[PDB]
Amino acid sequence: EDCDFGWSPYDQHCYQAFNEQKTWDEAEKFCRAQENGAHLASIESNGEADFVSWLISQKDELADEDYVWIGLRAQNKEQQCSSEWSDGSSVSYENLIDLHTKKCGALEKLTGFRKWVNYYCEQMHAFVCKLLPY
Amino acid sequence: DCDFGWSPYDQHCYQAFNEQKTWDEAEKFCRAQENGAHLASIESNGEADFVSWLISQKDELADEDYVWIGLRAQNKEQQCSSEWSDGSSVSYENLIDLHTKKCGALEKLTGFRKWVNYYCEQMHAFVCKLLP
Amino acid sequence: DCPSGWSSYEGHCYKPFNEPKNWADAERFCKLQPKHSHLVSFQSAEEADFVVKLTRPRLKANLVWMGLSNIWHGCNWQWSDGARLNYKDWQEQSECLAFRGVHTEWLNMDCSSTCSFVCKFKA
Amino acid sequence: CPSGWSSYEGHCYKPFNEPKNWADAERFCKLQPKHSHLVSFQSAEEADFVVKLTRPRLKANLVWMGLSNIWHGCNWQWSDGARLNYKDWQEQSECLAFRGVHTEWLNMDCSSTCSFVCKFKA
Repeated sequence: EDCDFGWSPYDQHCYQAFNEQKTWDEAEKFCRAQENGAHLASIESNGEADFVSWLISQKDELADEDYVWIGLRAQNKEQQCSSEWSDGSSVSYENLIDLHTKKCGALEKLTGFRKWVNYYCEQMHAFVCKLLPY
Repeated sequence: DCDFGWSPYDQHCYQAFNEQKTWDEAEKFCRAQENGAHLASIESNGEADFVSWLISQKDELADEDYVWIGLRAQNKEQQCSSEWSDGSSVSYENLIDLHTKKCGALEKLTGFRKWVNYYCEQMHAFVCKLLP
Repeated sequence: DCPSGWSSYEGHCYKPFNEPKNWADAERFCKLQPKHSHLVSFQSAEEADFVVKLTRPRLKANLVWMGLSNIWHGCNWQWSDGARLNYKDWQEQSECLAFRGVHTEWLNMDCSSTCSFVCKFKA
Repeated sequence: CPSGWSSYEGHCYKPFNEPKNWADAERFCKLQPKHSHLVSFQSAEEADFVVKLTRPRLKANLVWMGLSNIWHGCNWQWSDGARLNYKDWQEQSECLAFRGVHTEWLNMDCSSTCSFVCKFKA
């Protein structure tokens, strides 16, 4: 218990927003290396959504960031998640060769860092860690 | 029957591509071939040998040290030991400067037969397999 | 065989349309055809090549809808910390897939974007 | 903690500079007077303590921690959905180590020889 220096308490968890810009995977790895093993933040209520938005808004160094990673991650292995065409046939052939994975979740400046959006996992952005201290 | 550029073996068609791509991009490229191929699965010694030969006959691959096949770890964790030798669960871990090895490749040193796990984002030739 | 203004490939008929429409309106336009049709689906590279040969002359570099919609729903989104995903607050947007009348490669687009399209039915 | 072992948060630790492979190190820890195991890290603060402990005598030697065969149990599957009946893996196992001056983990062959630290609960 007790949030360490640099971490902010909300309910039973500790949180910190980092302006280090990292891919989704690197950000999750970095959080797991903090304290007793944090993760990218999960958001489980309206009050926690408010809190995380406020926390990002408190970070002066995050002034010009457009996206901030949180811990939403698609588990489907497909690169696009519609497995049937509108005509009812199954998807086999795909031509995704020019595109990049969009299977990571973020908060976005455009909408006040509240609504979740999906974005490109390999892009480097600020992020927020959430810890249950113990 | 196989289409031009592909080689038949036991009811499937195979092609080695020399374009170096990450495991994910290689798989995406296979899906864009023909009626939707995939990275090769290897289901027998005879298939293991044929794919080795297929690789050996691609003159463009002479400087190539790894070739992607379709083996992919499904566990979400960056390393797959969930318990310490003392029985305690892993939560904290410091994998910041380490890249994970969650994709399967064939390797020149072992004659492109034995499977080795390797770093998914490394760029290498690859082999696609389909049913025609 | 195929009606006038449509083109034949392996038992199906195809027709490009220039009128820009959003995904839902485009798919509905194909569905209102005398033979009920759908936005184009691709089952092979050779099929995609044929279709771009159709689109190239009049659709040119325009975006062209294909029959895949809301591609980010159904991804089995979960939290990295294993928390239950009960509370939800996603932005209300969806993406659909398109190609360029010149090239077969797919592109993600907001479903409310207006694009050209190609309809397809089985003869 | 007993003589030669160092205390941290209710546990006891001791570094060893004698190079061993992962399995032999783990065995050695088990065979000490108080049955111990290769060190496990439950927080960054614990990793910092251990590195303070290792730095003096182990130095920049690689030091084993208690994570072994890290690429087994990954649920390997084929991208085309074929059954993974036939197996043709290279026989190699990896285990995790840290440098005796930094807390960053490194994957090593389990048959490489490293220094190590043992740990038990007091």
